[PDB]
Amino acid sequence: ALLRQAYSALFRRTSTFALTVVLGAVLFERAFDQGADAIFEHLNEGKLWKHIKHKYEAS
Amino acid sequence: GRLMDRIRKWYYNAAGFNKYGLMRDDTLYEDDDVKEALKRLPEDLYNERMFRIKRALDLSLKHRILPKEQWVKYEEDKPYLEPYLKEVIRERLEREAWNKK
Amino acid sequence: TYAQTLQNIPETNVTTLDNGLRVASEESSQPTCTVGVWIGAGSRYENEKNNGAGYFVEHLAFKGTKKRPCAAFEKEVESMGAHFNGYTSREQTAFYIKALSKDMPKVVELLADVVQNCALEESQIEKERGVILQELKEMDNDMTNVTFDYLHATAFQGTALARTVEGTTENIKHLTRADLASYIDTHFKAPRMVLAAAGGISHKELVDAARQHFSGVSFTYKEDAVPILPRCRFTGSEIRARDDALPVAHVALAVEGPGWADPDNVVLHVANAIIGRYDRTFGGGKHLSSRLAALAVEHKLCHSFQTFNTSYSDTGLFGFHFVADPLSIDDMMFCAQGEWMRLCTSTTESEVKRAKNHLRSAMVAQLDGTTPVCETIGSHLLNYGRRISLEEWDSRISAVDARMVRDVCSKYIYDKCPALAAVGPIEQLLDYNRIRSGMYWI
Amino acid sequence: VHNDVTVPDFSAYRREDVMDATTSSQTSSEDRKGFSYLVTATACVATAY
Amino acid sequence: CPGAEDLEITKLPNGLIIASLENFSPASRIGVFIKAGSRYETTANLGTAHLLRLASPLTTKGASSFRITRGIEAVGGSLSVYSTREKMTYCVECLRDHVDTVMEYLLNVTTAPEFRPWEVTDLQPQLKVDKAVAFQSPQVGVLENLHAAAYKTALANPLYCPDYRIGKITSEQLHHFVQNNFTSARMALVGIGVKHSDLKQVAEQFLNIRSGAGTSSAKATYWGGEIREQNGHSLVHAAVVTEGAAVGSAEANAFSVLQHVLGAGPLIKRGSSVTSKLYQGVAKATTQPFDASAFNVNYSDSGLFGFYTISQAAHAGEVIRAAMNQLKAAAQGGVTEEDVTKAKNQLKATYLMSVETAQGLLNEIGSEALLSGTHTAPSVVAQKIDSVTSADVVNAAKKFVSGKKSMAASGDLGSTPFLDEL
Amino acid sequence: APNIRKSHPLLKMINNSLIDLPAPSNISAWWNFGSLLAVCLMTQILTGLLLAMH
Ligand code: HEM
Repeated sequence: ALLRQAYSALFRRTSTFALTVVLGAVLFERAFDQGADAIFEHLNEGKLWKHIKHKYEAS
Repeated sequence: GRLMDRIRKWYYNAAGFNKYGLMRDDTLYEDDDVKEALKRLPEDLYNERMFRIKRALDLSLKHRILPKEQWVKYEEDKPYLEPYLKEVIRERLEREAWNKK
Repeated sequence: TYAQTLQNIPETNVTTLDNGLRVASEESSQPTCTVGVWIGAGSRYENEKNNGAGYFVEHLAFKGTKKRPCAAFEKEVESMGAHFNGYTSREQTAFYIKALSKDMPKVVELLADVVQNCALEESQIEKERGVILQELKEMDNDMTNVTFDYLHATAFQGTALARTVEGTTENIKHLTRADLASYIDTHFKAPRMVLAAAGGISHKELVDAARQHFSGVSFTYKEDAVPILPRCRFTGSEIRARDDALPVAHVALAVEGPGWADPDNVVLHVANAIIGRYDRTFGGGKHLSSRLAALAVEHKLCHSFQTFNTSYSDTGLFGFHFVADPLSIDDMMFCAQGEWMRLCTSTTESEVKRAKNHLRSAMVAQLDGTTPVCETIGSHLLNYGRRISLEEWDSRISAVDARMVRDVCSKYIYDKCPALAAVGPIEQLLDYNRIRSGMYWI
Repeated sequence: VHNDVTVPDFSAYRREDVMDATTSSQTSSEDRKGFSYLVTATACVATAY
Repeated sequence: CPGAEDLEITKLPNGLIIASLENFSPASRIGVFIKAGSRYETTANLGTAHLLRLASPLTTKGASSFRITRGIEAVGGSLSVYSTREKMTYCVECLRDHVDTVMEYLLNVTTAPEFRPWEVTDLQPQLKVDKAVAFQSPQVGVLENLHAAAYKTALANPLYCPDYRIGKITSEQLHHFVQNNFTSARMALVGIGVKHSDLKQVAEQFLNIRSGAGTSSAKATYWGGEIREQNGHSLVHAAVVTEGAAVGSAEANAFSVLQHVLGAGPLIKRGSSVTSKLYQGVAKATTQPFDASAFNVNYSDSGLFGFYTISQAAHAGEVIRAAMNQLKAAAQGGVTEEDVTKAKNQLKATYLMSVETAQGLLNEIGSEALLSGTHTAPSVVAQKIDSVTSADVVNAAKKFVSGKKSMAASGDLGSTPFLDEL
Repeated sequence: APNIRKSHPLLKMINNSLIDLPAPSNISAWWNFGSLLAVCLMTQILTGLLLAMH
């Protein structure tokens, strides 16, 4: 049972609850960003400079 | 020899709170201990201390002092609160130490 | 010396009768003594339609038997200088007698005649009806009670334990010679009874008297079956009975307890001893060791307060009750909860060491006389399955250390949703939410 | 009298687990709190972001 | 290994008494019994006794108000003062291994008090409370007033400081009261669960306020008046008595029995008392709920005896009257040779059970070692109780019907009768 | 005072106007705008300062 494990482990002791919120915000960010950019970019294929870039890059 | 006595009597006259008719103990800052102590003073000693002070305040507002004749004299200064004050502190130090125990 | 006085205490003899009943006793030098039957029956065993029977019965247990009506029965008891008393709780009824060690056997007969052959005179029932009805109206003015019942009423809402030992008003007004009869026949049975004796009596001469008046042997196996009770469910909630016209307010708060069996009850008690109790006439005043009592004095938080660890077969209530003026309820509750939280987080060895000595003197204090010693035996067997000597207890108590108290209290107190009972001018104490949040962070 | 008072029926509102008046609510306890606390802790992470 | 000890009872040169009895209980219970109380108070220092009782936790020359409580608590111990109008008892309980410790304070509280003005003044408003909780039981209201109407002095003095004197008692009144009454020859150091040798070693090489009888209680005169208190209560309490027997007076064993013959305190939960003539007789007379019993007090130089009735305000007349005829009818050979037989046991019984309590035992051992200096064996008191003739009893009943009565009643006295109407 | 929330000259302010503050049990959503307005204000002032800096 995860909810119980989570409760006793994380959410019970107010100190670890905050500790979870911190580490948890860290992971959440990293992933929420990646996914969203991924969504946004995919939604605009070949329209971004990131895309057309290759056509003029090369010394 | 009498060095400490000379000094004490000196500093006493140096401070000059007697010029206001205050006793040494009348000038103590009222911290927590002093506060309890005063509460234990006998009705009279307390009223006498009260007037003494209010007297000294009215002097300070007027920017005056007592005439030389009325100044409290080093050896006639009655340390009325110190006996009490020391007890208050004793009691506390006891309680204090006992609770760490 | 302590260490030994604990051993030289005469052991408690226990021998069961082939009919299910158990006989037990602690023999002393005492010329006088006490003996009675501790029945494992209560209001918990009652259903919703017979709520109060065990009490209506407690009332007729002395108004005569079949072998001897009222006048005779009473006369016979008084005239030998014996004191016949008893009671009835949620999970325990008991009828015991205080007499000279001599009458020991003629007493056992009496006890027996009471449980087995209660007259239940149709005419005595119509009287005990108006009588109970008054006791309900008198007890209705004892806030402390109106409060613990209300506590249970919500603590174990929707179950048996949520019931008053006196029962409803309808049940009092309608219970029949029948149900009463029934209740006795259904509950007052040997396998669920203990004949405890304390004083100057010979286990022998006692065990025999039982054999003689406690006959009725069982045929089937179901008669030897001690029925297990359907579990009572605890519920974090609150009931607030407001009447600003009351002088002072009552507040009782509690979490669910383990139940007789669980060894933690010991720790729990040590804990309760740390928080202790208080009332405006405690002379220690501002110097009392109990922090809650101290603040109570410093800030005039309450008229009185008490910690309690009410145990039951399979559950329990662990909490506190305070009586206070309408305008200090809040600070009081606040400081109290605080102390609880202090328990789960920072208890010192200094506190426990003392709490232990208080508990030790507390347990010994519960064996000051034949009645109290008999009560302990009657209940020990019935609840613990035997008797636990002061020597045993003392071991279990010296085992507790701060670290132990914190873990146990955290286990039962920390972050739990409690049951709350408030009666009177309770406007200042408020919000279950706020009280709930008081269940965590020292 | 107070003996005639009874705590109403909260079936309409009780959670699944603490609905049976004969089952220790203490077992589903850590479950019911762990959930709500999870929501909160989540809201905190969402906010922290 | 331990067995059966024997109750020693030494007495030093200064007349101080020591009464030890080892019973190998896992807990000791020491106490200091003293001849003091409201009885030695004068119009000048009333209530000073009461306060002295509450003043037990104040700083002593040896232990601080602080250490006295934290110290006795540190060892799961207790400390308390109980007192009559003529006796005071300072006792402390504790596990065996903590006797010596709990003793320091007991010793200090009773012999070396400091009664510091502030401590005292801070305490005084407490008499206001301790007294209010007590007066919650009307049972105690009629009794204060009874002793007043029944006397003119000593015992006529209230047990609880009168109102006007709250806050007016001095640290001096205390000391003087302590210097004058708490003197070696008026004190006894009893004690259960201890070896006599130690309790002795302590008493001598430790106690200081010495030798003497100090103040002498004024002989207790008898007034014979009636005090009435109209207060609205649905319940009227009444106590009609007459001079009883003194402590010791052989004439006491008589009333004690006449007491149990008239009935004194139910023995069956929610039951009617048939062995109680008074109860039974009053029951025939009234209709609604009530209670009536045999009241008996035995004081140094005096005593009280009569009945006490709690009844509804309306049926107060019939109840107190019935209570009377039932006392006269017994003052006229209305006592069976058997009633005397049944009572004789109930008394022997009651007596015996009274000593199961560590408090009860210590109180028995004490009272004797104080108002005598000896321990009357349990079989001696028995021989003394049953050696009471069917006459002695009927006679006691007469002394009541004949003597000058003094009543005391508090409730809606509207329908209650005046002493001169009985 | 026992808890430093009601005794402190400032925490007593935060507390006696946003924590132990007595509020009707039924005030609806149309009662949320007071705080929004407040918040709203604190935000304008913040964004504004940031802009005034350029
Ligand atoms: C009561 C709060 C405020 C209100 C109602 C408010 C409103 C406005 C409005 C209507 C404008 C024009 C915005 C546009 O459409 O371009 C503006 C501009 C500006 N405000 Fe505020 N303002 C507030 C507070 C502040 C404060 C406290 C500062 C900084 C001390 C500030 C600094 C500025 C600056 C620098 C501009 C010019 C930049 C721009 O045009 O956006 N404002 N403000």
